[PDB]
Amino acid sequence: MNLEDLKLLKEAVMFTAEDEEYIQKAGEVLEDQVEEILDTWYGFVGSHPHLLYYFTSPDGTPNEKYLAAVRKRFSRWILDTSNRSYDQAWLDYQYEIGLRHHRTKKNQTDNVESVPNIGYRYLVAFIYPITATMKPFLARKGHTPEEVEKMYQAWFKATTLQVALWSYPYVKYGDF
Amino acid sequence: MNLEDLKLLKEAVMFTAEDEEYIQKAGEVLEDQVEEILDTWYGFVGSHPHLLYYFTSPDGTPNEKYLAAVRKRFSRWILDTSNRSYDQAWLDYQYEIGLRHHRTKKNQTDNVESVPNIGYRYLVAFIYPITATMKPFLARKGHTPEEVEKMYQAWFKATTLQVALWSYPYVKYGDF
Ligand code: HEM
Ligand code: HEM
Repeated sequence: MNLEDLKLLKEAVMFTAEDEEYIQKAGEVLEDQVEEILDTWYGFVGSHPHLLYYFTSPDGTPNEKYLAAVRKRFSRWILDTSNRSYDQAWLDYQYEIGLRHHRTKKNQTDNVESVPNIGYRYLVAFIYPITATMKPFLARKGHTPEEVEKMYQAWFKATTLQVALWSYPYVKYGDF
Repeated sequence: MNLEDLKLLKEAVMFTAEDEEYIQKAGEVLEDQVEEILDTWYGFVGSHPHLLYYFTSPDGTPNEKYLAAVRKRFSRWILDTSNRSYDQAWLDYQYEIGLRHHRTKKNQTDNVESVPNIGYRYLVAFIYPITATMKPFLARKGHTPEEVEKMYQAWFKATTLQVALWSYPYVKYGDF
């Protein structure tokens, strides 16, 4: 996609200049608390065997080196999402994040042997737990509940926007 | 999909028996305000030419009979989502709703001529506006702010859960 297509997708998730201010604020509050955000996030993935599965070795046990490498890139993604203006380099990388969940690129970044593809049903599903994970963190620090709501809404839009972008390599050609 | 697989998907959106109580409450609140919801929902769609596009005749003008027919089924959907328990018949219908946004069955239920396919990027994107539309209505029936937030979160889960199920015909065979 280019920036014209992005503008149309942003309109569909109701993402505006107001959300670019509040996603920067969310980022500020989240970057503060990244270590326990990560513990929360991997604790949810880790508590369901059918989810933890996508990180496992052939023998069905978690590949700890894979989990470690991914945790680092997840923590970087929290900051990337929080910036003032999504540009073409950002868009190009969103494609890359989707290719990495999909069989096209999964397991190549870390050079691991793991399951070949993340079922698309779960990438969509994960919009919810991603927003649910951040919510209590956004509510910490020192902000009003009205500011907290706008940060949370901003976060929800950005996550939805991104997953829709990540879905490209999964979708039958011409149906995206 | 069978009910075993729906259970795993419900786990991925954090949908539990607690969400079953509050989705029913959310449905109670929403159905008594349905006509207002529908006008709000179709004002959003109708206000963006690139979204209104999906309801238009080849000559570019909105098919009014198409819009009227879809609006009645969308109305049933608000109620169907608030069921006690999602059963096999419910699951089978979700496949159908997905087929109908997709080129597979689009335009066939109302026997209309319109654009052949809704691009998948927007089905994911609409998770946000769907939840954003419902939110002020859930606060309008004299429930505690705690129950309002619980109804809102359950709506968000059920919406995310359904779109994931509707993705099936759009996803490359074997990657779902
Ligand atoms: C809302 C949905 C999701 C978000 C926001 C998210 C976030 C991310 C991020 C930021 C990365 C690193 C991308 C990079 O290389 O820079 C990643 C990779 C990864 N995620 Fe997700 N993720 C989502 C869905 C899922 C699901 C459903 C699973 C299943 C457990 C999963 C498991 C993985 C795995 C195994 C990788 C490594 C892929 C590889 O080998 O490169 N993710 N995710
Ligand atoms: C969260 C996302 C969405 C939800 C919850 C939703 C809801 C629904 C429902 C309940 C129906 C009727 C299903 C039935 O036949 O019983 C429907 C059909 C339809 N929707 Fe959506 N929708 C979504 C995404 C979209 C998008 C992005 C568009 C683009 C404008 C759209 C436009 C249409 C059209 C044109 C139909 C008629 C399809 C046909 O010819 O049968 N929907 N939708």
